[PDB]
Amino acid sequence: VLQRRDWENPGVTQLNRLAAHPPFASWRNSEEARTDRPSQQLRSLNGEWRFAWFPAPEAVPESWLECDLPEADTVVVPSNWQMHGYDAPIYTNVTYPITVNPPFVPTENPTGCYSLTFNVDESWLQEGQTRIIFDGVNSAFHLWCNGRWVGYGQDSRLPSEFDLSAFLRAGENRLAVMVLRWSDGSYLEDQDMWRMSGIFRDVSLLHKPTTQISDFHVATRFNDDFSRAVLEAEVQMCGELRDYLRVTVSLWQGETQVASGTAPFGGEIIDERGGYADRVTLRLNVENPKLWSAEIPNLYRAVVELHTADGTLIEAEACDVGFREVRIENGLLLLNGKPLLIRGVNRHEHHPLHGQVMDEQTMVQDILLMKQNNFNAVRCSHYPNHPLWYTLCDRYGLYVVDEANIETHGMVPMNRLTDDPRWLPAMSERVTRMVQRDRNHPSVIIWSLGNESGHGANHDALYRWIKSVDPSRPVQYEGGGADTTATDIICPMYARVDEDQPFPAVPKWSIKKWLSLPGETRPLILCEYAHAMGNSLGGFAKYWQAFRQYPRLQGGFVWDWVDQSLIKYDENGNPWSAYGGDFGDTPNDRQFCMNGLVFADRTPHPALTEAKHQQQFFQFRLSGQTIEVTSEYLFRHSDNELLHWMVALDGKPLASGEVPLDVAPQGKQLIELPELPQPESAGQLWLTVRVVQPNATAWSEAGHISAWQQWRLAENLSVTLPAASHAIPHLTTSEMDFCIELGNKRWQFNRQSGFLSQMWIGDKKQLLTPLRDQFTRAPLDNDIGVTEATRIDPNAWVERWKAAGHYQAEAALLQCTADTLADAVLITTAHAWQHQGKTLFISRKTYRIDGSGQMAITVDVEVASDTPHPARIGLNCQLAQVAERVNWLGLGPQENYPDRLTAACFDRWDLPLSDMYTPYVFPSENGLRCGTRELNYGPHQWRGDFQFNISRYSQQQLMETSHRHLLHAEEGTWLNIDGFHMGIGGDDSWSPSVSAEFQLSAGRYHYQLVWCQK
Amino acid sequence: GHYQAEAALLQCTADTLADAVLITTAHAWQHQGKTLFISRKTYRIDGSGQMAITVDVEVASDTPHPARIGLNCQLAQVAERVNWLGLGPQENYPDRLTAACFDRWDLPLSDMYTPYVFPSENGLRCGTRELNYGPHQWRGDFQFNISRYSQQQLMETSHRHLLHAEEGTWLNIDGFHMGIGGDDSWSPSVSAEFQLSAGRYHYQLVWCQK
Ligand SMILES: CC(C)S[C@@H]1O[C@H](CO)[C@H](O)[C@H](O)[C@H]1O
Ligand SMILES: [Mg+2]
Ligand SMILES: [Mg+2]
Ligand code: NA
Ligand code: NA
Ligand code: NA
Ligand code: NA
Repeated sequence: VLQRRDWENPGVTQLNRLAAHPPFASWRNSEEARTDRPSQQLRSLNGEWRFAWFPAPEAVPESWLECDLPEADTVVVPSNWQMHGYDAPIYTNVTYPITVNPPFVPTENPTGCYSLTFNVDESWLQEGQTRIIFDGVNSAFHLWCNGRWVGYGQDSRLPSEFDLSAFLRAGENRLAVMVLRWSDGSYLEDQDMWRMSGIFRDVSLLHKPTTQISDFHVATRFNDDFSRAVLEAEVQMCGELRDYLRVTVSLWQGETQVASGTAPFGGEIIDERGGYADRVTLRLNVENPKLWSAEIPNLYRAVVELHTADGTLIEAEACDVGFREVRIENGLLLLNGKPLLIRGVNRHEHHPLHGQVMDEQTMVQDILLMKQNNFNAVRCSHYPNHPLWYTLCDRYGLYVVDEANIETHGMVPMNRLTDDPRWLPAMSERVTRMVQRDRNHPSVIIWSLGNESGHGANHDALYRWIKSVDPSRPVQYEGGGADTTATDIICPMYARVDEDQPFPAVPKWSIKKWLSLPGETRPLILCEYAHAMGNSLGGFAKYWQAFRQYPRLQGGFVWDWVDQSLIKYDENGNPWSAYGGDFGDTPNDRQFCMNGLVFADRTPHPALTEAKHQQQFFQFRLSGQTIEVTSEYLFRHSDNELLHWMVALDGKPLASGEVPLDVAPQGKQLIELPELPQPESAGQLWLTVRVVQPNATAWSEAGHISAWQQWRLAENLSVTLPAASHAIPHLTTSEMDFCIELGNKRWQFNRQSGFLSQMWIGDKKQLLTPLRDQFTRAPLDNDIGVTEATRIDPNAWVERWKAAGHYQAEAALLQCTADTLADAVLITTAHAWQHQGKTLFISRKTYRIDGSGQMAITVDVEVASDTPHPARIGLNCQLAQVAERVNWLGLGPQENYPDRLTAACFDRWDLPLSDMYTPYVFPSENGLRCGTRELNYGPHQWRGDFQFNISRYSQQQLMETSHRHLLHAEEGTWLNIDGFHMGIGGDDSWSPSVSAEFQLSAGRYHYQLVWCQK
Repeated sequence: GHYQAEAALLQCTADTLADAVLITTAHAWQHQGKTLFISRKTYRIDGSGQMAITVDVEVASDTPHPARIGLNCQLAQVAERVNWLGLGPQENYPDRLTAACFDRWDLPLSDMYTPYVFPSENGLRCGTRELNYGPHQWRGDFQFNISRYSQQQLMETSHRHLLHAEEGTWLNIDGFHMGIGGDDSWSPSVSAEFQLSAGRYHYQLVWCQK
């Protein structure tokens, strides 16, 4: 066993492991099978096991086989032993966490010894078969029962089952499991995620009778209009064949039995030697089947009864059946004859406290949030999931891409193993045993051959295997250029909408271009797009405009759902979010483990609302007073929807109403708005519509908003000249300052710096740091990319800004004058920002302080055309006051940026100061709000047309601090007011991704602000 | 009412600074009670004889995007040559300027007019940083056309041969000019990125004599 290193042999992936099959429970009562109640024949060993850690399997004491080690501790199972602290979890993206020397792994190979002492009743051993099921063991294990070696298993993400019948005794038994962290299986498990280990999914014991249902497959086929279906059920048995044996497959809609078939064993002739005597195929007619989709997840219950002709039950198995057809026709992916639009997300199995152990609550939380945010699909990135996931997807309604546990990203080249026939056996089992397990789940609509393993001949073989075995689902795979002979769907990752990326051998064409390449006919659905790392999803709207305009652009899966951050604790025992390198793990890929739409605790990032808005199922158009509503449902009518509409003048409500929605799938409804009264006062009328769900569903609460849109209506421009003031501001001059006085107010301009350095209301300072131009931002993850101090990526935005001296450019004064006017004082300034003799930016300003106390600031900036376009053009200052609330007229309520503001609505928003900061785990520029006409904070009011963020954290602190938990609130409030701000990008996070129309390239910029007190 | 809108003065003030005079104006263009455009300008005249013009325009969001945002006047001078640092030498528009090259161009006045058989706005040059004509020089970042025909005559005249040189020279200087389109000529064809929809517009000029 130590002799024979099976964990270093890709030719050995298991020993004595039983055949894979769909979920079993071996009910002995038909009614219990029908209702899906617990089964007495299926026991959970999810309790406290004994555990001990060793640096290598050579260090495991032989005594551990027969007896418990006193050194061992008592730990919860399922678990990852890294989450218990026995050794460290490693975060690496591409580079393998071990030396690349297949089939070999390190001699120092962390070994987890699990054991359990448990009871078996005599009744389980008198007759029949007792098997143990390990749903998940990472990454390879040897199993012993009562001292005796049972078997061995690889593949971390599929159940391993072993017959214990001959090993057990009635009463006290002991299981011993030696789990190896590293194996030859690790070479095929190089997914971009925390590398962990252990018995991390359910362990169970299953009792089956000797004469048993050993396998069953459910197929549903349809006539052209889906008014007729045949359910075909192939059922296999093990045990001794007998003439009196029968199978009954019955189909149920709730408590109504809809169809039933009974036959003895003995299939039709197959070839010259006969048929399968151990198999039967039952076929049931179903008239006007209720069809399954993510829109309406209609399910039936199939009960599979093995019994005698006279009617004694032997055992029953069961599954949920969803009637649906998935096919590709004329280059379109069809579900029930209708072209899908995939509103998808990739989802890793990750919990911040429990690692890679999944639980029902977290699973359900995820589904609810997904459906609540207009997602209809999920990709199992990048392995078969916990078996309950598929059940939940079946029941709530989500389309699933089921993906084999094969990723060889770190090989050179990427297909070095997948093109090697010696690795085909190992690969084949990871595909075959997934299909055998999951093939009865209606939620699974597409099979995937794995991820980032290049394109090798093994892919082509395994592609064809699934096509033979299961014609009911398309097979996709992205490796080796996303349009190879091993995929039914063009499935690129991070291909852009309009921009080609012509990498040699594996180009990523513009998705619109890819579709029409000579000879290309297939549908395109991105397996990964819109990399949601930190402040991201810039340009998301561009994808959806394209998905909606192009039939064959059928959507994609966002990368990804949830940040893979883990909880650590400080000296005060306070929790914080950790990423790569925070466990002494090295090499690592730092914050790249965090790419989620939600935080690890399932709190949303601002990007989620942008995804919800773009993935809406109702589209809107306005013509005069008529709203046109178009449904993008393919199957359901809008029978739990009403349209609320509201017209407001600069945030002030003027009229509202509601109209029920009554839209056929793909249909249109016209809504004529009543005559709206004219406003007296100036300003812009805005129309906002919202789709509300009056009733609760299985996935949402009463009053849930599923869609919205906004339009500008009439605008009445202000022509009224403000009331003339009788006071006139007084200018006081010193060598160091221009001071302006008006009533209880004072303004101070430093003549050496050229900036407003202080402001007084009554006697009190308003500024802690003078008002100064700013052209930089604390860099986003998209700005940073894959650059490092030891290995600069000169193409990354941050590195371009640094090398050009944007971050260390010092303001030099060119002009500072003061003129007294009739009813105002005018300060005129000019500055140059230079780096090593090169003039980067020029800023020319006037400040006009009139008798009404208002300060008008006009700013005109020049940006050298050959310097990298700047992150922002605006001002910043540190205010002295900390106020409770922030009130603004502009886009909100949530964080929004120029290329991620479609979700935001224009209105009057009022939030606590803390909501104006986004707690990204890796800190950066954040909390900006665009299209803002008025900002209110304490006694201050700023007016104009600007973008702003406001918080207790300076841009400097944000860029200097690598974790949110190390941030400290600074004195006062940092205000950044921008005339212009660069896009955030996110098409990917390892190359510049900000689109040209969102780069600040205009050369000359102008903005104006009015600063006053209310 | 774009063609018949009349200016209504909102503000006209003068200020003496240390080495300059500043004129501040604001106008509203209106049609039937509706305000289409607001123009706020400053004119800063210094000791060097330069007049700096700042222009800030508001366009009502429910009025159709205007063809241009600029200034015009009829100059008394008739000069032989037009000299400019900008895109040329030929007529060019925002959606048709890729062929034009940035350089120093010098043409006879009649080359700054394009004799389309059916007369319309014509002879614009974009991306112009400096324009010279007779005793005048304009600097900034603007589009212009210059000819002996007013926009009014061009629009009222159906055939090129019926046009007559007006007294002096008509100068149109635009901070912004709408695309010309052409995908077809029977439905609107100016693409959205070339429509003047920004709502608020800024441009600046310096008028002087060399
Ligand atoms: C060139 C590398 C950045 S590969 C890139 O890394 C990402 C990091 O989140 C994801 O894992 C993507 O799937 C992968 O293609
Ligand atoms: Mg092996
Ligand atoms: Mg990878
Ligand atoms: Na489409
Ligand atoms: Na990642
Ligand atoms: Na930082
Ligand atoms: Na004409």
